[PDB]
Amino acid sequence: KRNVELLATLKENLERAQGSFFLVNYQGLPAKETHALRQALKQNGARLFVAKNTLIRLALKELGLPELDGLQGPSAVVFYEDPVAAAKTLVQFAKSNPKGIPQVKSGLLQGQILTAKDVEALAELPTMDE
Amino acid sequence: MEYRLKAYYREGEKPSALRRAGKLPGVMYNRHLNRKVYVDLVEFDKVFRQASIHHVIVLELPDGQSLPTLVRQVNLDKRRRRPEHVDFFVLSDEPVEMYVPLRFVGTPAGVRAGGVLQEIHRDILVKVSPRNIPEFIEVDVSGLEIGDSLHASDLKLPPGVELAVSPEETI
Amino acid sequence: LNARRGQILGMEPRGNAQVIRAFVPLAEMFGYATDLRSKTQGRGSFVMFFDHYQEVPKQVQEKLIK
Amino acid sequence: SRIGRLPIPVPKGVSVEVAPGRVKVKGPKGELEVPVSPEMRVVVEEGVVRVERPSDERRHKSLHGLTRTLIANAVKGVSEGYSKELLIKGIGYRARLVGRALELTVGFSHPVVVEPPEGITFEVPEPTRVRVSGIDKQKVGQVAANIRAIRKPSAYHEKGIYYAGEPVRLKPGK
Amino acid sequence: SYLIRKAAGLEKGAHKPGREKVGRITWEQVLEIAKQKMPDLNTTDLEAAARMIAGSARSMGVEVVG
Amino acid sequence: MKVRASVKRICDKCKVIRRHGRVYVICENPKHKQRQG
Amino acid sequence: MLMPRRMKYRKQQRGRLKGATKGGDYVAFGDYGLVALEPAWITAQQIEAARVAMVRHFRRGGKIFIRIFPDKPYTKKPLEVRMGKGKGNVEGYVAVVKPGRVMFEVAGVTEEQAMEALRIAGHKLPIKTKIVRRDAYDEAQ
RNA sequence: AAGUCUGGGCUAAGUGGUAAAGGAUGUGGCGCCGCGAAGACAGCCAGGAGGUUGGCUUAGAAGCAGCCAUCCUUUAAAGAG
Ligand SMILES: [Mg+2]
Ligand SMILES: [Mg+2]
Ligand SMILES: [Mg+2]
Ligand SMILES: [Mg+2]
Ligand SMILES: [Mg+2]
Ligand SMILES: [Mg+2]
Ligand SMILES: [Mg+2]
Ligand SMILES: [Mg+2]
Ligand SMILES: [Mg+2]
Ligand SMILES: [Mg+2]
Ligand SMILES: [Mg+2]
Ligand SMILES: [Mg+2]
Ligand SMILES: [Mg+2]
Ligand SMILES: [Mg+2]
Ligand SMILES: [Mg+2]
Ligand SMILES: [Mg+2]
Ligand SMILES: [Zn+2]
Repeated sequence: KRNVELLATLKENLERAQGSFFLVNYQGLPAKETHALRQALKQNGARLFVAKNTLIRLALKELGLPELDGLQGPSAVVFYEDPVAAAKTLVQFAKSNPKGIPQVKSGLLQGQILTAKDVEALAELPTMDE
Repeated sequence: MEYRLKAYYREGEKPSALRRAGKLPGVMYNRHLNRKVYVDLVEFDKVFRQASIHHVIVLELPDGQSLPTLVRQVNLDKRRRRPEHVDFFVLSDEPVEMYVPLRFVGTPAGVRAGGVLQEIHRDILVKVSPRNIPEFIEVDVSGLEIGDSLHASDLKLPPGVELAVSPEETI
Repeated sequence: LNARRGQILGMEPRGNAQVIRAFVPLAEMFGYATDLRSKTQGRGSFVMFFDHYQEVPKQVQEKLIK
Repeated sequence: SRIGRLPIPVPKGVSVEVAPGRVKVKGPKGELEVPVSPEMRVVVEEGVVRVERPSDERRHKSLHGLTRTLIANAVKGVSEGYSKELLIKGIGYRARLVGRALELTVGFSHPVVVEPPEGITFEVPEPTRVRVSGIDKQKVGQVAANIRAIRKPSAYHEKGIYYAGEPVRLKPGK
Repeated sequence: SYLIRKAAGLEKGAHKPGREKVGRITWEQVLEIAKQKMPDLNTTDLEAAARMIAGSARSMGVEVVG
Repeated sequence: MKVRASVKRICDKCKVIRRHGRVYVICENPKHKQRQG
Repeated sequence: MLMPRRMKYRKQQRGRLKGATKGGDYVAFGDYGLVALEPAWITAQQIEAARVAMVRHFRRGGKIFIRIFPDKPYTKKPLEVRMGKGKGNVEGYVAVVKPGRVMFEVAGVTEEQAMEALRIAGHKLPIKTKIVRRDAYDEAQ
């Protein structure tokens, strides 16, 4: 009860490797536009971290049971969580927030972000890479 | 590995009465004792379906006592396919004849071709001391066409053990 | 008959029995002599007369070029 | 998993009055009485009607779901109202309004004329779409059905009266 | 996988792949194939890109020498 | 309508219904309709 | 279909179907069984009808055990004759089966396959049956 | 002739008040697994994509005629269907 917990550790392990893991609503795109953001947040940082896409249920257990502020930006709605500090992001949120706010109607909008450890904000996070 | 099962005493209670009330009449014995008992049917089944006549069941008697036993015999009601009575053999330190599982550590060359490996022995009879009772007995089965086979004479036989069958016996 | 690049034209009863018409390319009609006896158990027949030529699909039209 | 316990929104301004074994739902578009088991409690709360049942026995569960929907349908009925659209398909087939009445030409010798029951309005926006509309939902569903039966969709051709959104499934002719 | 024909001893596969081998290739000769069609695929590796060609290997009947 | 003593689902779209004291199978596919009898 | 290679006697008294099985009441070979729920004379043709159905469902694969044998000769007088003038002629062989008897067993075959195949086999038999799987209880026997 | 007697329960067929293999979301009651507030089951808004028409075949069979093979990839996920 269940293999949802060999996924709690995944996003607890690879969230225990950050301080600036931001979160966005990665859904509405096809499979072309999927590998878009995917290889382009893999090419705007290090490693292979765009988002990890994992349950809003589990990810709020991880952000709660590792203290990490409880990134209460907006856990509701589709949530993929752009692990921006498992890469090397900075103004690479521009490399995302613009490539999404280009292809299709509102491609990959954001909702949560921790700045080093302190909470960022909504549109104060799209403007934090402009 | 070792299982517990609560057991109770009976005297004059009719088996059909016991059996009616979810209890399995039965008996425990060994060279030293012989006692009429009964265990709860559903509790026993849970256990026996793991134990079988292989592993040691231990009986928590009402008096506090705790006998380490093997199942020796289970009578079925032919018509209904259900246990009507059990024979519990109370283990001491003396050697004891018993049945020990065979696990066929391997995959067949005769199967995977166009075959079906009937394994005639799920286990094997074995003289052994109760403090030395195995779980497995391992069987090498790399090569076995349709149809070659082995005869238990070619069995690993742990320390403590002693085949209790004619080694001309097919497995 | 549609496995031999054929186009059905129609079917009418006969001696009961029953007949079928189709435009099958001759180039797919060798086996049909025996292939017919094989499906109707030596009870069906055929006739075969030329009608017209036409442009084969470009798959053979550029494969027969060899 | 439940329809009986679902609360029924009630628009400003439709009025649900309750009596024994009947609820009267009145709204902008008219009124309907809704018969109801003597065994369910219909409950009027604020801008909402609930239905309650006195047990978890089978017959009661059944009437529950049924009863809320019966009322929910009357509620919708007198505000939004209901309609259904039939599409007429096929080369010679056309619909027309003759006064209040609907005339179907659908390949018979005669034409078929259909009078609307009281509480039912027919529209023909084009000659190949008919629209049945009214407050009573099952009445609408029924008139719509009746109409369709005059010339049911063919099995082999896109031909006959069709429910809007009814898929055209066809088998091969010959 | 057009290229795998000009490197194993084959014009066609092996009829029933798996048990029957009609040619072979090494762990280095799967990586070279993994090279030419590496700008085509998806993953941008060579330990990943080659297991895609170590699988079009039994998609015909050629073992990969290891 | 098939009418038999054995009415069964014939395919995963088939549906066993009971109306007015009789068991029917009902389905997308009209061949699958059955009534017991 | 089965019958004795030879009999010490050609014809035999009908006898009686009382009782649960004398024996054969537990699985002894395969993994799955089919047990009789009622007493009956199962006939050689019936048994084979069951055998064959099983083999067809396995597409030759698997192993099947038949644990009853038709050793009892079934007699019948010619059509339309009267009573008397002696016992009729042997017209075939049956196996006497009483409830609890395991009649067939299957081995080396998936659980779904033993299931269907035993189900079907049943349908060829003129009695109620239940399918069973090997247990502790059979190994204890 | 004598209880429209008392208490618990079931049945909705007039079963009771004519029968079998067999069939069945009839009903009520047990038992045992599986999933579930780390959000299940039911609906519904996404996505279900790459190497790739997989190879061999056939006139063309490109996930889906048919023999075979059934690996890996980016993945939350996606069958050489
Ligand atoms: Mg059992
Ligand atoms: Mg039991
Ligand atoms: Mg209404
Ligand atoms: Mg009608
Ligand atoms: Mg349906
Ligand atoms: Mg007699
Ligand atoms: Mg015996
Ligand atoms: Mg007979
Ligand atoms: Mg004679
Ligand atoms: Mg006779
Ligand atoms: Mg039967
Ligand atoms: Mg009187
Ligand atoms: Mg009374
Ligand atoms: Mg009656
Ligand atoms: Mg009657
Ligand atoms: Mg029942
Ligand atoms: Zn169906």
